[PDB]
Amino acid sequence: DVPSKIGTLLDLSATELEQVLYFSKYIVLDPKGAILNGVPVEKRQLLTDEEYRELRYGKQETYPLPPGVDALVKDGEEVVKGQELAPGVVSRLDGVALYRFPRRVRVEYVKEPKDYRVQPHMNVVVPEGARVEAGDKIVAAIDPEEEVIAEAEGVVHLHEPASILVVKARVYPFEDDVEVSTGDRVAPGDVLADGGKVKSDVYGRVEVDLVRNVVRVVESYDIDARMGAEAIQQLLKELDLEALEKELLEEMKHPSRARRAKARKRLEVVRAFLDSGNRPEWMILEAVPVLPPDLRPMVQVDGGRFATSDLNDLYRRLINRNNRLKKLLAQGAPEIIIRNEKRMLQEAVD
Amino acid sequence: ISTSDPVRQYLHEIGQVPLLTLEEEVELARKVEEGMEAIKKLSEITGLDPDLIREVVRAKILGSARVLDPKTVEEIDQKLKSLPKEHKRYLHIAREGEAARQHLIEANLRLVVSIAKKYTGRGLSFLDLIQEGNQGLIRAVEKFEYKRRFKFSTYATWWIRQAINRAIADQARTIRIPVHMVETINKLSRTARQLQQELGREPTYEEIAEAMGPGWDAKRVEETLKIAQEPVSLETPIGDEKDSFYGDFIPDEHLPSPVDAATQSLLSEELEKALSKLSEREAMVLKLRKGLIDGREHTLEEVGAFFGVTRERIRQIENKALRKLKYHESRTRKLRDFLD
DNA sequence: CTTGACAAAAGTGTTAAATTGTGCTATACTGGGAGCCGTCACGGATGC
DNA sequence: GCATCCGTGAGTCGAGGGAAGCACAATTTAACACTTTTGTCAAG
Repeated sequence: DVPSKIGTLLDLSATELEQVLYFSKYIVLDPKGAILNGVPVEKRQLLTDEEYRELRYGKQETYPLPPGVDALVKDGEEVVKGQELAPGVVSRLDGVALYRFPRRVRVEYVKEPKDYRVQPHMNVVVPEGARVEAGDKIVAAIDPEEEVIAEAEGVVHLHEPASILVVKARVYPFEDDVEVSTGDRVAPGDVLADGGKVKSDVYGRVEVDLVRNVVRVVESYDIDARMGAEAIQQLLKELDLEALEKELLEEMKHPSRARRAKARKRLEVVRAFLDSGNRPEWMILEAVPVLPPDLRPMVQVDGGRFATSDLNDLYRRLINRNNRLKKLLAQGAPEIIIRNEKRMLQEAVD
Repeated sequence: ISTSDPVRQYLHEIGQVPLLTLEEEVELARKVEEGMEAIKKLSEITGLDPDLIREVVRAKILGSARVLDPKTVEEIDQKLKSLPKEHKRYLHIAREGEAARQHLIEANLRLVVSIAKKYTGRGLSFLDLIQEGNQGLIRAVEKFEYKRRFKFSTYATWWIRQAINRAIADQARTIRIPVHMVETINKLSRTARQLQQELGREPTYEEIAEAMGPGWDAKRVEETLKIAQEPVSLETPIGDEKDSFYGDFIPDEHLPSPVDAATQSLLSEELEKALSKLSEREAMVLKLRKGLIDGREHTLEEVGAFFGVTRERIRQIENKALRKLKYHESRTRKLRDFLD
């Protein structure tokens, strides 16, 4: 209903309100010291999906190498933007480059460049440049008959990567048990492993790699940004109507006429909310009222056929979407599915 | 892409996840299986409920962006991290497995859209079918096994189609019909269509019943067709102007009409006047036995407990007072019209 | 106004039968489809 | 200065209009011998 009352109170345009409500852009509630393109992120800032993903999970990219060719970069080496990874491909961001699926392992026995072939159903269980004693496993497989072991002592070298993963992160070697786990979030100065010998030097998401037995912290911020009507409800709950009224009164003395008109409209809305005793966050529904069924009847006509109103269909759609959203949340569904279901719930309420 | 088109926006959102190669798919499935096994071992060792540990791992993986309160999640996480290296290894495996499960589910939304696009027009919208297929895809990821060397789409299509069909059977009708009955209705419609195209005319119930098989007659087919009748909207327009609707021609036959209330009041008044001629106690006996005071009929023993008299005398006095009322009605005929 | 039976209409347990709800199916399959101008004309309001 | 979005446009009447299976576990219903209470009829 133009002009939007929620947008008037929150100082969001109609386009911004629609984008936030229907899960098109995120809105920030706590930046947690997030820096976007060298510029600190501020509250009430709109983030697109890509910007939110970059700030929340970091930067990474996978380059698929052509079959047969061998990468010029080793596993666990730092690369810069524009550097050539394989003879035919070049990276686009600086970071640690990791072998995704090495197709061949070239172990060097001491008495001997014996090679072993890796297939899609086989996985490497040892890091690159590792000393392997006679008998230790090298490549694991579903069938033990094709499983690769070591004839004698040697050094395991990985070659022929299927693809290179370049991730902007920090790698920390460790020797003892790690104090953190995969998926946790760390800050500078937090302990990682070895009883404080290794500590995080930058924000990010922490993951432990037992194959390479190192701790990788992907550079990302624990930014608080949300979409939909829950973020708008949070903004309206955090609103201080007294302070907003005082600021609007102070801005009402601006020489510009358009500024005074905008201040007057916003202040009229604020005065209405203050005098009425209503709360702004009441404009977002947490419980949807249900009309009495006699006003939305399902009657039987003289012929035995049933006649029902469209409100029953709208209520049924709303209930189906709400129950399915509850089930999806209980199942830990991914963010895309949950976002789609929340958007459908909003559209059904509308 | 389009802010106003939900389907386009969903397709754009799912198009940002690259499709999984065979190696990536196998790695993710293996990681999910290893994570589930690690959760089982962690539950066996720490003695906690496997479901509780899986919920804690999932909450940690999904982060704080999701609304068991967070304090017990943190306590359980600290307890798991208090284990030695040989067990924190299984905790890490569980975390990686949960992350791999999330990645694997996120990468198969194109498959569910492709499956769901063939179920449109059967009572559910496109996006509802997509979300139900997403539920089926989650179940398929839960039950998928990579040891069999089959591709994920082969086993996931079964579950996605199952979920979509179950959702259509459960949510496509205003008056819900059980799944077995929905299957019966669909089979009956298929049989009717086949007979209609083979005979070059609309089949009667006898042919349809014969083609359905044993245990089917024309009566059962007619009852099933009557059951399969969807309710009609009360706001469906009648005429060419569309100003008039169905609900404008359906009388309300629940609330009594003014005539009915008036004749009920008249009958009550005349009955009260008729009971005046009776004795003080006999009128009370009849008004209690017939439920004219408390609203509900009493029994002879209950009226006796009220009056201290046995049941036989109560039935005798009620019969005598009823005979007296019949005599007065015969001598006056002021109560026969209300009998209809 | 009372017992002293007693036919019966009602209420009470289990059980076999329909009836209904739920899980599962392993070659591989991975971004929709109906759109479509006598687009209705015209003030009022917002907002760039 | 223009661009976009939104809400508005007589009344009464009638007339006809009206992907699927399959297996199995729960659950509900029907039915069925039995105990009842609930009416009755018989005289005291």
